[PDB]
Amino acid sequence: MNAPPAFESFLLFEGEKKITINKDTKVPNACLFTINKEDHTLGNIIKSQLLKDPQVLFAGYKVPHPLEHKIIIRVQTTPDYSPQEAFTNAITDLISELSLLEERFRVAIKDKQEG
Amino acid sequence: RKLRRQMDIIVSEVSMIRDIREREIRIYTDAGRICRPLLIVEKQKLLLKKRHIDQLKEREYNNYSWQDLVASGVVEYIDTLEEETVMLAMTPDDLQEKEVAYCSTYTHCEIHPSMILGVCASIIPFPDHNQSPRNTYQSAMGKQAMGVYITNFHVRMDTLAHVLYYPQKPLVTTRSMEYLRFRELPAGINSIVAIASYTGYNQEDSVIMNRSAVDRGFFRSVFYRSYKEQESKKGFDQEEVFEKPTRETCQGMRHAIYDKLDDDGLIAPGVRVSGDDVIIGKTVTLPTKRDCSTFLRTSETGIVDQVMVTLNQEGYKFCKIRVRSVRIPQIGDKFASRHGQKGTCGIQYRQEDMPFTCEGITPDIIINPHAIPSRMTIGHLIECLQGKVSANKGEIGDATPFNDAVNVQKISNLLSDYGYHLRGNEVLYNGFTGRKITSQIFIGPTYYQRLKHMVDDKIHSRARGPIQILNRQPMEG
Amino acid sequence: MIYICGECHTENEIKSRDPIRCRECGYRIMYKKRTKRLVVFDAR
Amino acid sequence: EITPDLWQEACWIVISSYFDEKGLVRQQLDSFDE
Amino acid sequence: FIGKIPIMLRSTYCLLNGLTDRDLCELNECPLDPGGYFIINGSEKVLIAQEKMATNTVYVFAKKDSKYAYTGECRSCLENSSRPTSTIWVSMLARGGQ
Amino acid sequence: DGLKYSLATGNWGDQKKAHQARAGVSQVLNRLTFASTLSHLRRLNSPIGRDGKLAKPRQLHNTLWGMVCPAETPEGHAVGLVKNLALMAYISVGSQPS
Amino acid sequence: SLKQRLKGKEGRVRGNLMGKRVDFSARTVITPDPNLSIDQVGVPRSIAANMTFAEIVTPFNIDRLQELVRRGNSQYPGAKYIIRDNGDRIDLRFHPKPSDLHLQTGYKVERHMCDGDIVIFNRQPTLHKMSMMGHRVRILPWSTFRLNLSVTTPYNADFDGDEMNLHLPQSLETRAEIQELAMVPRMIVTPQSNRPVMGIVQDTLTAVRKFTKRDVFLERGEVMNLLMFLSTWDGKVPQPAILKPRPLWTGKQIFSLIIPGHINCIRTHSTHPDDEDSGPYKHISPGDTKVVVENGELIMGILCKKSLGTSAGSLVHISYLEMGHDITRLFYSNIQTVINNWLLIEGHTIGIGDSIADSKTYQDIQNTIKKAKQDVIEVIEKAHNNELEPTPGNTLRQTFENQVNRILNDARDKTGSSAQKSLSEYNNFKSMVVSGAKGSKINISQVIAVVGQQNVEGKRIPFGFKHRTLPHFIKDDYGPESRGFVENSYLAGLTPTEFFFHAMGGREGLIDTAVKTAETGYIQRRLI
Amino acid sequence: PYANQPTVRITELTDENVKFIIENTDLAVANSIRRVFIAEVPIIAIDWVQIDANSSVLHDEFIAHRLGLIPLISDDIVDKLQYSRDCTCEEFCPECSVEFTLDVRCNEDQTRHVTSRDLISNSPRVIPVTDDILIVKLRKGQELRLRAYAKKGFGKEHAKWNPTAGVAFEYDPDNALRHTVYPKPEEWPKSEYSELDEDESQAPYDPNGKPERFYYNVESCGSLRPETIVLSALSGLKKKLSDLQTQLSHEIQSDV
Amino acid sequence: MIIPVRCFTCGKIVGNKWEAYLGLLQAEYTEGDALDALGLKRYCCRRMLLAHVDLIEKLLNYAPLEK
RNA sequence: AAGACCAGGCU
Ligand SMILES: [Mg+2]
Ligand SMILES: [Zn+2]
Ligand SMILES: [Zn+2]
Ligand SMILES: [Zn+2]
Repeated sequence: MNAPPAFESFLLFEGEKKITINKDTKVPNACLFTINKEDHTLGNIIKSQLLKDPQVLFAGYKVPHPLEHKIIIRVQTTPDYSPQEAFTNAITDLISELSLLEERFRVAIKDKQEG
Repeated sequence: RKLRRQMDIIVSEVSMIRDIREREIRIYTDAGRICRPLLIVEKQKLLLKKRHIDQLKEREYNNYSWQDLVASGVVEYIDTLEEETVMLAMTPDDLQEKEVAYCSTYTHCEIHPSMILGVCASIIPFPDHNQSPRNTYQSAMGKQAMGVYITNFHVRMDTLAHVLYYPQKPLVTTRSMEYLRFRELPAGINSIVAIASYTGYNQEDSVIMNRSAVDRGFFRSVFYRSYKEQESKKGFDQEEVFEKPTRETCQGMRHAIYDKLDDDGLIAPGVRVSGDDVIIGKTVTLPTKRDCSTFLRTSETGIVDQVMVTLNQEGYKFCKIRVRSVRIPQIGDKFASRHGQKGTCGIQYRQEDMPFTCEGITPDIIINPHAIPSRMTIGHLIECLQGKVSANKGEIGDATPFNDAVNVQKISNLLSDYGYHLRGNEVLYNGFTGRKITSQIFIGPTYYQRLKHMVDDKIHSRARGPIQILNRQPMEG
Repeated sequence: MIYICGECHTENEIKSRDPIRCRECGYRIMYKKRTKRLVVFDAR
Repeated sequence: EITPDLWQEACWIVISSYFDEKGLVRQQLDSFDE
Repeated sequence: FIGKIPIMLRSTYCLLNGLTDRDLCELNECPLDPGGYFIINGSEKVLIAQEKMATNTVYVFAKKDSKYAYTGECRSCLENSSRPTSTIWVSMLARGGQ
Repeated sequence: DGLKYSLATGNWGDQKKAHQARAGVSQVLNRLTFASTLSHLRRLNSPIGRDGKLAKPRQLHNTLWGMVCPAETPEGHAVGLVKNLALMAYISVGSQPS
Repeated sequence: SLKQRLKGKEGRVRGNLMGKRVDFSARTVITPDPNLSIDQVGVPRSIAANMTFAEIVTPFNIDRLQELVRRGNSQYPGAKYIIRDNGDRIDLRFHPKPSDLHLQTGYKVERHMCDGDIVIFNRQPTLHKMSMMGHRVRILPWSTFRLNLSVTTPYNADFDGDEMNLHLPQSLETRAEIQELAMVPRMIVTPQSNRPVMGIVQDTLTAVRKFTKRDVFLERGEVMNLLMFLSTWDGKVPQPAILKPRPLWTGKQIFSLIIPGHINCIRTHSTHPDDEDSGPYKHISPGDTKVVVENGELIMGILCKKSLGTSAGSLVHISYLEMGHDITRLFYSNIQTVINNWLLIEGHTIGIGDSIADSKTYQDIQNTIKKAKQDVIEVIEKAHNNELEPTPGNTLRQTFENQVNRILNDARDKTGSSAQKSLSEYNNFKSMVVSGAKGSKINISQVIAVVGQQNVEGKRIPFGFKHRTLPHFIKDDYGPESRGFVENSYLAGLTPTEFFFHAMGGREGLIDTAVKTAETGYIQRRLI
Repeated sequence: PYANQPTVRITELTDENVKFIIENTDLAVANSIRRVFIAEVPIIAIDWVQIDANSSVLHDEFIAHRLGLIPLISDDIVDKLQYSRDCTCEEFCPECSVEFTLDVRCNEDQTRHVTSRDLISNSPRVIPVTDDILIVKLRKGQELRLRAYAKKGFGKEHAKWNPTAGVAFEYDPDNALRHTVYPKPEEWPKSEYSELDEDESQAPYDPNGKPERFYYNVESCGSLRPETIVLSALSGLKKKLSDLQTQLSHEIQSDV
Repeated sequence: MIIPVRCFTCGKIVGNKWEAYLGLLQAEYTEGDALDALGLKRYCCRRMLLAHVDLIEKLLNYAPLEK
C-alpha cells in the first residue's frame, strides 16, 4: 500500500526546482537555501566548507524530516558580501579540492602498481 | 518400594504414600495423576553410576535405553502427593557432600533443575537473569514468532500460514532446545543489536531497522492464504456450476471483470491477483442465474500459488486455491527478542546513515536503552555478550538456566582475548557527520523474532460503507 | 483442459463437467499447470 | 564407581535418552491407545 | 458395523505407526510432526487436558456463610464404569445456636 | 456423528443437551510455529469459570514444582487457569488394582 | 425476548443509543515521530485518501475545488463526491462524466483529507478527557499514525503494537468546536490536579540533564546546528561564555534561548543535599544542584524531572501560566528537536559494565547478607528456646514475622545503599535514575545487589506442602532461604528455588493487574 | 580562508581490498567520501526477471530476490551504459540493459546445484563475478527456466546496487582530540594504527588539534575493483557538486 | 531455507562458502579454524555460516508435483 | 445472513 517508490531519495519530478532561494527577514544579509532530493552527503560538505570562510557569520543545515528528501541551508554573511557569493565560492573550492584529491589518488595507484 | 523398583507386580506408574502422623498408607493406581522422574539416592550416594552412563553413551546399537535405566532401579516416577514424603537434593555434587550438615536423609535427586520449565520457556537464554513477568511475556510471544512451522508446508493447504526466508538457529542456545527440535525449525534471525539513543525514533519501545539489511532479505517472509469452494450439488442445489460468466448474462454483476478465469472458472496458478479479482467463477442456476463467485480479501495483492480440484464426501467437484504474497518488514511491524522486549519499527535507515564501528559493522537493529532499566531484562545483555563471544570463537554459547560454569566475568575474560572491550562496549561513529560518539555504545548479536502482527493487517479506514440491516448503523469489523 | 495428477504426476485431459479420477491410477486429486501468460517480477 | 564431577555430561545424557525414548506428546498417544 | 471412531495421528492404530523417514517423506508427512491430534472434516483438532478434583478421596473444607462449620465430602466413582459422579456430604452444623 | 460433532464443534456432550454440557475442549491445532504446535499439544485447562474474580485458583501453587511450567500462562482473563506441562512431566494412564 | 433485546450491554439502549459505530473513523498502529509538533499527527496517505471532508463552494475556493474535481479520486488530493443543491450526489470514482464536473456556489465537494485538517485522536481505555484531544493532520508515507512523544503520557500509550482511533469532524461548526476546545496545547494543564499533563520524557530528559551539566562546552559548528534546530530563534548568535582561548558556548547558554519570554522559576535538582542551604555556598551551590531561571535565562542548575516533568510549579507549568498555550507548544517542540539533535553527538547507552560493581562492594554486600542471615538464625533460635517475648497487641507468630521482616528489609536497604554509593558518575543506570527518565534506586539495587524478599498476598511464602515450601527443604524451616528471600541479584542469577519463588511473586502482580480492571471500570461508570 | 591540499598514501592494494590514508582534509570530506563509497557508486545488477517454468521448492520471487543479489562484473561498461530513466527506448536494448538466460533441468538422480555459472549473458564482459554462488538446488524432475535483464543503479535505490562489502573508516586512533571519553582508558584495546607505547593508554589532550588523518579500508564485493571504486566515487561526488554549481547559477540568475 | 547470498550487515558474499565450510568441518577443521580459512574476519559474516540451518536438504526429500 | 463457541492482541 503506502510504501513510497525506491526513487524519491534521488530523483526530481515535474515542477520541482533543485534549488530554491528565500531571503531571511529576521536578520540582515541572511539567506535560506532549499535543496530538493539531497541528503547529509551534500549538506555536511557545504556547511563544513562554508565555515572556513572568514566573511560567513552563520552556516548550518538540517533535514526537516528523514522520511522526506530535502535539505535546508542557512547562510549569514558580513555586510559587504552576499551569501549567494559565499555559496558559489564554497562549491568551487570543494570541486577544486576534489579534483586535486582524484589526481593524487591516481598517481598513488600508479606508483603502488609498480615497485 | 522394592517391588515397584523391580517392576515385578507393581507398575512404575503406581504411587505409594505413607502418612506417618495419621497412620495411613495410600496406594493410587488411578489415571490422570501427573508425575516426573527422579534419581534414587541411597545413603549419601546416587544409584546412577559410571557403567549406566557408559551404556547410555553407547545407546546406539546396544538396545539399552531409558526403560532399561528404569528397570535397574536407578530412576523412579513420583507424583505430587508422594513428593510430600520425599527429601529432594537439587544436585548431587553440591548437596550430597559433607558441607555444613543441613540434611543427611536425602532420598531423591533432580535430574537437572532446568526441567521445571515448559516448552516455550525452554528457549529463553539465561531465564534466571530476567524478571518473571518478562519470562511470561516471552513464553506468550514465542508462539507468535514466525518461522518454518512444518517442513512439508508446500503440500499443506492451510489458511493463514506464515513462513520466513532465512531462519537461523540461535548463537546462544539452551541445552533443552535439542529436544524441542529448535535447530531443525528455527523461528528468528541473529541480528547485530546496538543499544543506543540514535535519533529519537526508537524511544518508548520502538526499534530502528537497517534498510540495507532489509533489502538483502533480512526478516523477509511469505504469507499464504487458502480459499475453499465447491459445486454444492446435494438437496436444494439445482447445481452451482464452475464456469466463466459472460458479462451481462448472470443477474449478479460487478465492475470486477472475470477475464483472469480459465475455461472451468478457476484462475491458473502464477497469475497476479489484486483487489476485487475473481479467483473462482461460480454461477448458480437459479429458478435465471446468480453469481456467487468468491473474491480476494481487500488489498491482499498476492499471486495464485496452487490450484487443486477434488471430490468431497458427497462426490461433487470441490476446489482449493492457495494465494501467496511476500511482505517486506515496514515501520508498523512488530519485532521482539527472547526476553520480553517487544517493539515496532520506528524508522528504517540505509547503511550510510547507520552508526558504524571502526571495522565498518553497522547494527541491524537499534533499541532504546530506556527499555532496560525498569523492565530489568539482564538476560538480554548477557545473551548479547555471549553471542559476541561465540561469533568470534566459532562455538555456540550455552545459556542453560542454572549452570554455575558460566558467569559474566568469565564471558568478559573470554571476549577480551579477541581484541574487544571486555564489557561489550565499542566506539561508534556518527553516520551523518562521521564524528565519534562521545559515549561508547553496547553492541553485539542478539536473537530476534518477527511476530505475526503487521500493520498491513491492522490498518483500516471507513467513510459511508456497508450498513447493518437491523440498526441501520455501520457494520462491525 | 489439462490437469496434473496428485500421485502419479502425469498430465490428464479433462473438461469442466467431468468428475475427478486420474486415468492412470484412479487417484482423485489434480493440479492446474502454472499458466502460459507471463508475469513480471522486480528483483528488489 | 561414582561419577567424579563429570555430572554435566551425565545428566544431559540421561535426559537425551529419556527424550529419545518418549518424546513430547506421550500423554496424548498413551491415553488414546489405552 | 456400528460406527466409525476418529483416530489420533501416529497412534497404534494410525497408518503412520512405525513408518521410517523415507516412508513418511513418500507419504508427504513430516517426520518432525509429533501427531497427538485428530483430523475432522479436514481440520486438525487437539483435545485439551481437563483438570478436575480427585475422586474416591475424603476431603474436608469450610466456607464462611454456610450453616456448617465443617463440610466433609467424597466425590465417588466406581472405577470409571457406569459413572454417576455421586457425591455424599457429611457436615458439622455451626455452634451458634440460641 | 456424535464423535464427529463433539470433536468438531468442541461442545463436550449431547448436542440436544448443549446447555448442560462443557465447552472449550478440542480447539483447532495452532500451526503458526513448531513451538506453538508443541505448546498447544502439551496444555492443561482449569474448569473453574473465567468470570470468577476470586484470585486463589489462579496463583502459582508450590505443588506445581517440576510438573507445570511456572513461566507459561496466557495473559488476560485466563491468567493462571491455562497451564502448560513441564518437559519431564508425565501423566499417568491408569491401571487396575487387581 | 424483547426484554433481552433491551436489557444488557449490546442491548438497544446501551449498545446502540449511548454508544454506536460511526462513520469517518480510522484505526492503525502508532509509531513515534520526534519531528512533529505536539499538536500534529502523522496520517498515512491511504487513510487520508479514503477519509473525506465535505466543503461548500463559494467564490473564494471555486478554482481550487474545480482543480480537485478534475484530479478526481484517482490522483491523491481530489474529490470523491459532488453534492448538488437538491441533494443529488454525483460520484467521481467510476466514470469521468465531464458534463457533471461543473461547480457553482452552494454545491458541496467532498475532498480528501489534506494537511492542516483537524481530527480527534483517541486511545481506547479512555479514562479522562485528555484521552481525546484534537490534532492537526500532517501527511506522511508508510501506514502508521505518528505523534510526538510528549503526547504519549496523556494517552498512556507506548509504541509496542498499540492502535489508536481517528475521528474526523464533518462540519465547519464541529471543526470550530474541536479547534477552540479540545486542541492539544489547550489541554496541557489538567483541572484534576492543576498540573501539566505533558512533559519531557525518555531520551530527551536524560539528554536535558547531561546537556545542562556544567562540563558541557559546545563548539561553534555545534552551536550553529543547535540554533538551526530552533524554531523561535531570533537569528542572533549569543556571545559565548568563554571567549579568548577558543570561543566556547555552554549548554545552559543555549537552553536559555529555548526558554520562552521572561520566566522566573526556582527548583531543586534530585541530587540536592540539605546541607547546602544551611551553611555557606547557599547561592553558589558546589554540586550545581539548585535551579534558578531569571528573566528567561537559566543562570544555574541541572534540569531533571523536577523541572521539566509533570509536577506542580514546574518550568513547563510556569511557562504555560505566563505565556499561554501557543508559546508552550513551541517550547515543547524546540526542547525536543534541539536536544535530540545534540544527543546525536554525545549518545546514550546501557550495558553490562553499567550493572557490574566493584569487588570491594561485592564483598561488603556479601558480608551484610551473611550478617543478616546470622541475625535471623539467632532470632529463630530465641523463639525455639521460647525466650522471645510477644509484643503488645501481637501474636507470637506475628511478632516473629515482624522481627524477621525488619531484619531482612534492613539488610536489603543497606545493600541497596552500598550499591548506589558504589556507582560511578559515568554509570548509565545512575544517569537514567537521577534524571527521572526511567528506572529507580530499587531497580538499581535489585540489578546489582540483592533481588530481595518475595511475598504472596502480602505475606512471606506459604507452606503449600505439609510443613515446608518445597521438597528440597526440611519441615519447619523458617529461615530466609526456605521462605522466599532471594540472596542473589539479577546479574549474578538466581538459584532454582529462588527462581520459582520469584515466579510466584510475579504471578500475584499479573493476577492483580488482570483482576482490578473490571472493578475499577464499574466504579468509574457508576460515578459518571 | 582557502581549500585543502590533501595527500594520499596507499599501504595495501589487492584484488579484494584497498587500504589508503587521506591526510590534511576535513572530517566532513572524509565522511562524504566514505558515504559515496556505498550509496553513489553506479553498478550493474539484475532488476527485471521473467520466469517461464519453476518447479523447484523455492518460489518465484524468492528466486528473483537471489538473482538480484548476484554481483556482475561491472568493471568496464558501467560508464558506457545509460540509466533506463535516461535511455530513449521504450523496451530493453544493449545501450541500457544486459540479457541473462537460465535453463536448467535435473534429469539425473543426484541433486544438481544451480549456480551463477549457469547464468548465460548475451555479451562477454559482464559475467557473474564467480565454489560458485548457489541459486537453488533441484531434485530429479524439477526444472527452472527464466530470463533476466540487468540495469544500472546505485546504493540509494537498493542494497543490491551496493558495490562494496563494508568500508572501514577511522581517524585519530590515539584519542588526542577526546571526541570519545573513556571512563576507564586502561580497559580498551589499542587500534592497529596506534602510535603509542604498550604502557600508556591515551595520547595527551591536544586543545589545538582538529581531525587530520583518515584511515580507510575499502573491501570490494567483486563487481568493481577496489581501486576503481574510489575513483568512481570521487568522480560522482565531483559531478554532483558540479550539477549543483550549474543549477545554482540558474537560480541566482532568476534571483538577479 | 538455503544460505543467503550476502551477509545482511556488511554485504560480503557468503553464498559460495557453505559447501567449502561443510567440507572443512567434515575434514576435521573446527568451526573457528574453518571460518578463518574461508576468510571471514568480523563477527557479522561469521555468524552467517555459524548459525545457518540448511532446510533445503529436508525440502528435497519430498517428490515433486511435476512429472 | 444471522447466531454460537474458541483463541489471541493493547491497556
Ligand atoms: Mg502498549
Ligand atoms: Zn494419477
Ligand atoms: Zn535502451
Ligand atoms: Zn558481514
